[PDB]
Amino acid sequence: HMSIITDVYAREVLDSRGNPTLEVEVYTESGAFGRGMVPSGASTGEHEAVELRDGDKSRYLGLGTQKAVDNVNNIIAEAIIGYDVRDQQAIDRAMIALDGTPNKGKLGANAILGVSIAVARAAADYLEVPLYTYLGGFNTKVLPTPMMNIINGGSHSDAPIAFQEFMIMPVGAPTFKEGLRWGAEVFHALKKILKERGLVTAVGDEGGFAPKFEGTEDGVETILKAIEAAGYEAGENGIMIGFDCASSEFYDKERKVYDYTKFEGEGAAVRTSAEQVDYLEELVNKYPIITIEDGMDENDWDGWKVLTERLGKRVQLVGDDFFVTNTEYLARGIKENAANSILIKVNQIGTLTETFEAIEMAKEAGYTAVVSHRSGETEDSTIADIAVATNAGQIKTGSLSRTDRIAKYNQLLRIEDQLGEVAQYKGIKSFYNLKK
Amino acid sequence: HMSIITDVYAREVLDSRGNPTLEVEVYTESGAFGRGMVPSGASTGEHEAVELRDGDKSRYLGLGTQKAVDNVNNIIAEAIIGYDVRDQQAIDRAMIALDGTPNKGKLGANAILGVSIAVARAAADYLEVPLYTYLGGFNTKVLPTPMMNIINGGSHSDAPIAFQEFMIMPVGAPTFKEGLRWGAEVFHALKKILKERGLVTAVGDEGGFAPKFEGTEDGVETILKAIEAAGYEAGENGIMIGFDCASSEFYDKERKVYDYTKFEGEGAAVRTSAEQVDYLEELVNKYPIITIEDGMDENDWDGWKVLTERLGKRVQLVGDDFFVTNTEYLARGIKENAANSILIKVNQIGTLTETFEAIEMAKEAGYTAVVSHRSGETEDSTIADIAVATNAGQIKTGSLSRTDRIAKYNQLLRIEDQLGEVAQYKGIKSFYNLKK
Repeated sequence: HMSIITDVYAREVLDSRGNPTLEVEVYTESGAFGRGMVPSGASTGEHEAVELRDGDKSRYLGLGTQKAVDNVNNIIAEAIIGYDVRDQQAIDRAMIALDGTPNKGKLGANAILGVSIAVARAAADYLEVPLYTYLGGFNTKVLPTPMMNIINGGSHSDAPIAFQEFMIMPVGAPTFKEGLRWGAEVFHALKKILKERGLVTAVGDEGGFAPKFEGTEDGVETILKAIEAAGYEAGENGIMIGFDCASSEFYDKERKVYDYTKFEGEGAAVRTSAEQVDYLEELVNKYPIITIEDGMDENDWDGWKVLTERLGKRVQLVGDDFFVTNTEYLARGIKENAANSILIKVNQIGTLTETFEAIEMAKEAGYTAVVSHRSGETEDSTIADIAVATNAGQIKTGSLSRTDRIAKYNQLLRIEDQLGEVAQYKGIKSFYNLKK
Repeated sequence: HMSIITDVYAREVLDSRGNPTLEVEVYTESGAFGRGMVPSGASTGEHEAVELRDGDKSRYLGLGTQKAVDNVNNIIAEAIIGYDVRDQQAIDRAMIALDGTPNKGKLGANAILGVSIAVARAAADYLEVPLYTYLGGFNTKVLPTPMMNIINGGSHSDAPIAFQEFMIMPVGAPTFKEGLRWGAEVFHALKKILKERGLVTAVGDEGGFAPKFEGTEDGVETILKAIEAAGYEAGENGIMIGFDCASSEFYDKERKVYDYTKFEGEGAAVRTSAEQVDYLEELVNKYPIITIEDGMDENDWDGWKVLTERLGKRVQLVGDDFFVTNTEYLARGIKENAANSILIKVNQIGTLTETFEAIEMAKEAGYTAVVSHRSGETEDSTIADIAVATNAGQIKTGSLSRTDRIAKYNQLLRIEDQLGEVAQYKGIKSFYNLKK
C-alpha cells in the first residue's frame, strides 16, 4: 500500500551497561527496512522524559522494559489500527492529549521517543536520501559543532572533584572532514605531560581526568600543559575552554546561598552564590572562556539571570534542569528574560515534534541547543541525526572512549560526504552575540 | 544488466578509541544500497593478515585507511561488473589473485571483508534470506556464548600478577535465552566488592578493572565466595572461567623458559615446560576452567603433550596465536595435534566465506571455533553473526558493561527470536571437541 496499514511487529533489545530499551517494526509489508529504538537511563522522582521499567526477576534482573513495551504490544493486533506512519504529527501530538501526564509518560517516555524515531526512519533510508535532510522540506545541513571534554568530577570521577566537567573546543576548525582528527588527537595525547615537573599517578574518565589533586583553584598544570603540547597552542586566543557544574546537586534552600564545602577541604572557606559566580568569572576575565554549563538547580529562576547579567556578551551558559528542552520551562526562560543556551538530552524532551519545536523556539534568539549523549546508548546515531535535522548547533558527546559515540561521529562524517560541499561552521557567530 | 552485481561504494570510517577503518557498499541492479564495515587491527612480517594504512602521518599517526578505500573503489569497481550473476565462492574468494600477496596487505583484509559483507548483508536488498542462512548454512538456529574481560592485566602489571585478561564463561543456563543472564550477572557481583575496595579502581576501556591481592590463603578465595554470595554455582554444573594466557609473549624468546619473576616479586618460584602443567593441575581442580586461549608457547614443541593427557577433555585448547585464523596455520595445528580449537578473527581471515570455510575445515578436523573481539570495535554487528551461521556459537566479546560489547547481543537477540520451533537447548552438550 504505502498509504494504509494492516500489519506490524516490535520487540526489545539490550543497551549500554544493562538498561535495555525498545525496538519496534512499523514497516509496511516487505516495503520497508530500517531500525527503531531509543537510548535510556533509569531513574525517578523528577519531571524528566522519565523511564518505565519492569522490576520482575524474569525481566533481566528487573531491568527489562517489556512491561512498558506491553502497552503497545498488547492492545494493537487489529483493533486500534487505522492511523498511518506518513503523518508524523498524527503520531506525535494526537497521543499526548490523551494521557497528559506531567513527567512525560505513563505508557513510556522512552517508548514515545523510540516509536517516533522508528516513524521517522521508516522511509528515510528508503528515499535513498539522508535521514536528517527529509523530515521537513530540505533545510537541515549543519552538523552540530562538537564541544569536547578534558575533565570530569563528582561520582562520575575516580577522584574527589566537584565540577562535573571542564570542556574545550576546536574554534579554529575549518571543516569536519579534517576536523575529525583534532578531537581524536586531544584524547590520544592524554598520557604525556607529568614529566616536565613531576606530578601524580591517577587515571580518569572517557577522556577527562580525575586526579588526587589538592585544591580546586590549582587545576591548571594538568590541563594547560596538555593543551600546549597536546599539539596545539593554549593562550587566550585561537583556542577556548569551558566548564560545567552539575546544577541540581545541592542547594541550601534553608539559607538562600549555595554551598561547595562538599569537595573543598576542611580548611577551606564558605563558597557562596557569588563566590561560585565570581570564581567562574575570574577565568571569564583572564582565561579563554566562552562556554559554561549548569550550576543552578531546577528552579534557579532568578539565578539564570545572573550568569548573563554582568557575564554578558562574553560567555554562553547551558542550563540542564530548568531548560531540559521542555516546553513550559523553555517558555519560562523568556519570562526570566536572560536565558542564553539550553540542554537537549534526547531523553529529556520526548517526541521529535516537540524536539524540533523547542529547538527552533530556542535557537531563534541565538540559543545553542546542546544535544547531549546518555549512558545507555545503542548502535544507531539517531540522536546526532536529530541534532542535525533540527540544526541545533552544539553537541555534547564526551570524548572518544566509547565506540557508540565513535559511531555518532562516523555517521555524521558519512553525512558530510553525502552532503558533499559542507565545510560549514559559523565562525564567531557559532556563539553569535559576542565581541569578547 | 538487470540482474548483475554491478556497483560498489566504500568509504573511510572510525572505531573504538580513535582508529580509522573502512566501510563498503555493494549495489545490485535491483534497488540495493546496503552498508557494512569492518573493525581495525594491523601487523606485518609473517603470514598474518595486514592492513594498508596511509603514509601521511597526519591521518591518525599514519593510521588512515583511505588507501584501502582507494584499493576498493579504483580497483574493485571494475572487477565486480560482468561476473557471475550468482556464485558465492566465485564472487568472494577471488581477491588474493588481485592482491598478489598471501597476507593480503596490498588491497587489504579490512576492505576485502567489507566487500564480502556488503553482498552478504544484502538480505533486505534482494536475497530473501538472512546472513546466517546465506553464508553457507540455511537453517541454523545457534546462539552465542560470551567470554568477557572484566579484570585486566598482562602488560599493565607492576603487581604480583601476570594474566593478560580473565574470561568468565557461562555454560549451564536452563535454556538458550537464559545463557545471556548466566554470564551477564557476574560483572555486577565483581562491582559489588570493587567499589568498596577502592584498591585502585582503575577502569580500562574494556570496561573492567585492575585489582590486587596480597598473598595466598585468600587471594583467589573471593572468586568462589562472591559468586556463592550471589548464589551462582561454580563449575560444569554452574559458572566456569577461561584464561587468555598470552603464553607466546611471556615465554622470553631470548631465554625460552617460563620464568615468572617477570611480573611477580623477585624470589624463588619459577615454572618450566615439564613443570608448568602442574600449575593448572593445582588451579583448575579447585577453581574450574572451561576455555584456555593459547595454552602454552609455540617455541615449546616437545612439551604441549601433558595437558591433553592429564586434563585434556575439560581444558579447551583454543588456539589464536597458534592459528591466526589462517588456512595454512590452522592446517598446521590440525596436522599434528597442537590444540583442539580455533579462535576466529574475521578481520584477520578476510572474508565471511573464508571464515565459513575455516570453520567448516575445523569441523572436519574436529576443531571448535570461536569468533573474537578486536581492539577497534565496530557498531555494525555483522562480524558476530558468522558464528551463528556456522554453529560456532561462542564469542569473545569484551566486557558486556559497555556498548561496544552490548551491540553484538543487541543484534543477535533478533536471531534468537527467529529460531523456529526446534531450538531445544544443547547447552553443556553442545561441544563436539570436548567430552569425546
